[PDB]
Amino acid sequence: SRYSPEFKDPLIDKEYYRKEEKYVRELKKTQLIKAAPAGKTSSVFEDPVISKFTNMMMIGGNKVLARSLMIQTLEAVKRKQFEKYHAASAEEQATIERNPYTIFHQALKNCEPMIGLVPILKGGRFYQVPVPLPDRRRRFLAMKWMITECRDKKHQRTLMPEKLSHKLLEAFHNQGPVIKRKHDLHKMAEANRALAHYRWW
Amino acid sequence: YFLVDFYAPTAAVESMVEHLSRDIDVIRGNIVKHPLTQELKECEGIVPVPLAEKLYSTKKR
Amino acid sequence: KFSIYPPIPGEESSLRWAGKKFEEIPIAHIKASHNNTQIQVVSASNEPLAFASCGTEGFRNAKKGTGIAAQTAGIAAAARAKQKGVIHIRVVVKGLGPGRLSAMHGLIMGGLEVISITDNTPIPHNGCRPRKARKL
Amino acid sequence: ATPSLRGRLARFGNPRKPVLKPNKPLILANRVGERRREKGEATCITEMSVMMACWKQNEFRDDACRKEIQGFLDCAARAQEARKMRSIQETLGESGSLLPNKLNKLLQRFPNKPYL
Amino acid sequence: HITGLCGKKQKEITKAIKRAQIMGFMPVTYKDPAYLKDPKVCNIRYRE
Amino acid sequence: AKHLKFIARTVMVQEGNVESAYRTLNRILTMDGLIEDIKHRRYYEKPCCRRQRESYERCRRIYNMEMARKINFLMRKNRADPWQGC
RNA sequence: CCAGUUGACACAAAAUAGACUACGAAAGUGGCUUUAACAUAUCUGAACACACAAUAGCUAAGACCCAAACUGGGAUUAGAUACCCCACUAUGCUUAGCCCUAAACCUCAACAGUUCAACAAAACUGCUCGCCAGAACACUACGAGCCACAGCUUAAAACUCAAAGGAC
Ligand SMILES: [Mg+2]
Ligand SMILES: [Mg+2]
Ligand SMILES: [Mg+2]
Ligand SMILES: [Mg+2]
Ligand SMILES: [Mg+2]
Ligand SMILES: [Mg+2]
Ligand SMILES: [Mg+2]
Ligand SMILES: [Mg+2]
Ligand SMILES: [Zn+2]
Repeated sequence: SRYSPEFKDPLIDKEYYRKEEKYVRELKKTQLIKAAPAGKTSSVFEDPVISKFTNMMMIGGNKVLARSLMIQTLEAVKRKQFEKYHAASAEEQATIERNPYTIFHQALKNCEPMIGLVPILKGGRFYQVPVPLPDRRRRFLAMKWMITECRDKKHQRTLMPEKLSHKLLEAFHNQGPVIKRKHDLHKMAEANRALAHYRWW
Repeated sequence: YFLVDFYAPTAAVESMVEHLSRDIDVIRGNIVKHPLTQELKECEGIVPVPLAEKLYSTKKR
Repeated sequence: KFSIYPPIPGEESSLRWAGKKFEEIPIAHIKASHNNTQIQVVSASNEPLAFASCGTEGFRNAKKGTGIAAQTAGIAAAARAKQKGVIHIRVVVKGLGPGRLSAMHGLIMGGLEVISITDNTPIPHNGCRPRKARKL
Repeated sequence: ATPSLRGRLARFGNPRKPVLKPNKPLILANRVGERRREKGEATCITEMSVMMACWKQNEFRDDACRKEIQGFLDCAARAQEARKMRSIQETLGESGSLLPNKLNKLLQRFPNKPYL
Repeated sequence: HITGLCGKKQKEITKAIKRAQIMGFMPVTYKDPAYLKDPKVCNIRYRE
Repeated sequence: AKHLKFIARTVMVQEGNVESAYRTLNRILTMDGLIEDIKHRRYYEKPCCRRQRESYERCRRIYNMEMARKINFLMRKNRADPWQGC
């Protein structure tokens, strides 16, 4: 046990403190406080989705470089958008979108596997058991699929930022590798319309 | 369900049953002795059954 | 309020379901076998309405008599029946297996409503001595 | 009602047959039977079936079968909540049977006296 | 246990029931519908 | 075959709640005494094994009745600390 | 010529009562009707005898829903001649003959009466038929007897033993 049973983490929330509650505040005060970390700095730029994306992209414990590469890839995507809009052609703001929130929503929509797979044998033969999953597990699986697809590391020619940008642009328009993997998972789950009762939990 | 009471002899019930079974118009029917002839054994409800009257040895174990 | 007691056919069944007499509601035979489940909706005059068994689903093994597969087969049978006009039926269960309540739930999902849960399972009063005993 | 049991054991005075051959002595133990728990049932059957039907009608897109996938996810969340509620009630309130500890303590207060 | 009759009385009742079932004075696999007007004699557990 | 067709074992249903009618039919079958009969008829019950099954069933039933009587008799004591003397 | 309603529909037995101790010397016998009836108002009394007697196996008499040893195969282990499945011969049966076994164990003998080594069903008082007082050899050979011919009833002998055996 490297963590001491005395010291405890703090609470970084502060926007709500701008106007029962007093008792909760006194309780929070009467708590062995600790310092905040640098990697998971819960600041204004701490986006949970992008934070988890950078954490997964973290290699050798270099979250700084991961976040820098993520920001650079987003900037490159926006630069391609400008080339299609402002940089090269004339500003056509009526048929072009520069908001990555739409891409993030489309991903959350069409990149979530709603059926898990666990090899649960019964006697001496593995059987696929389609078991439902909650929202947290589904979002985690979606993020993991997106990240492991962006991190191909097998083309032996494409670079990390180029790979990420190309895969994101391919998955944006309701296609790409992540959505195809989701469709394959759905088909596999459909293929087991009877082997969905061998679950111990 | 016609009921024809009679006083047939002792060794004739099987013969009468066979004759009835031989008939075509008769569905079926077992010739049973008169029910009121059976003298009822005067019973008086259920008696209080006692508990177990010793079924195991007496040992501390 | 709705007597579950045996509704004899005597004068007269004063309960209609969308214009249907209890003595003429189409029958729905559902054989709930141990490792199989069949949905054979036989009409009153012995006519077809939804003979959708697990064999036509795709698998021909123990996957027949299960839960989700049985419910999907029941939903398909209910859809096929509604395509011909049935809705209300008198379920006639046969055998004990997973295709007992799952089939009824699937039929309800499709659209067919159950009015009576009849079961004509084989009850041999010490007649046909069943198969011998077996070990594991 | 408690049925008869005199002419059922092999005893000295008893001249009948032992129709009841208990494998263990008939002594009301100080404990009670334990209530079963856990069972591989895999709930969520109607929503699974309707989702399968929708996916059969359509393909595998989430924007097409949204009306059914939302209900499927809601039913999965409800099943998880019911599992949590059952796990909590296992220590708070038991449905059907009572806590075996209650009867255990009650019998401990006034245990059996077969050995006189 | 539920009906609450004696040994001899219950034996005679079941013997008469069996005789009626064999000869043909009572349905075997169901109850006579022409004589349903019967007060709550036994404690019918089913249907409460 | 020679008996009337649809009269017995006809548990009606209403209100679209087949679960209620299902449970009613289950209770009826259990109180009648045929579910276990069919379950044992699934295979051949040897006469020795059949007598052993009947004996065990009778013993368990007597024990359960005795336990239920004892519970109904002793369920009164369920307070906490009425005296508090010790 | 298989799965689901209905129509001429099993030479085997009856489910809830079976949550009843009921009847027999024992095994054993419960859906109904019957032909007859279970000795002893003193007890025990033959394995030199008389009556027999769960199932098991056989010779004919017909086959059955089902199963049916051995058998054929399927997946199976180095090996399966077994554990899962399909069908079957004698067979589970009666109509005619048997052989004469059992964990026939409730392993507590019958008659009248009273208040412990341990598991079990606490002890017995008076009388009576049978049996035993080491284990494998020994449900055996040799004799004797049997409608039984790889069978059955009693049944040993030499060698080895420092033992065999029941309860906790
Ligand atoms: Mg016969
Ligand atoms: Mg004998
Ligand atoms: Mg057969
Ligand atoms: Mg063999
Ligand atoms: Mg044969
Ligand atoms: Mg015996
Ligand atoms: Mg003597
Ligand atoms: Mg002797
Ligand atoms: Zn009575």
